[PDB]
Amino acid sequence: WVPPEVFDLVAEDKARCMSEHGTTQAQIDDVNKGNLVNEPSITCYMYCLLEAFSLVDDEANVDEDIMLGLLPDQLQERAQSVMGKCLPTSGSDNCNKIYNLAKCVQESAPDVWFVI
Ligand SMILES: CCCCNS(=O)(=O)c1ccccc1
Ligand code: NA
Repeated sequence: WVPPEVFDLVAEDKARCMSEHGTTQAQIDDVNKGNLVNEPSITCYMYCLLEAFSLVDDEANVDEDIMLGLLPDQLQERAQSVMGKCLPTSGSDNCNKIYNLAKCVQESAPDVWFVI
């Protein structure tokens, strides 16, 4: 559901976050197909990009209002619903907190969790 207008705003941060964490495009494709494992090269990439968009703080606490405001109008109720279930985040470190969030979301509402 991501508009075009994100992808070029995000390009620099996507490239940086991939480089920093060893992330491949194939891993991103895999998450978008609902396949995610607790591998830092992908979990830290998701934290990296959330942080770039100001959607998480230094301990992976989610700014739910900012997150909702980037979703299309017809995804927002369902997104707010799943986030009521899946927040607050918890885990061993920032990457594992986002792994746990992604898992919770994909199990409960699997149109919501898309990774650029
Ligand atoms: C709800 C999905 C969050 C994880 N994906 S994302 O960081 O690429 C992103 C995509 C679109 C809007 C905001 C963040
Ligand atoms: Na890894």
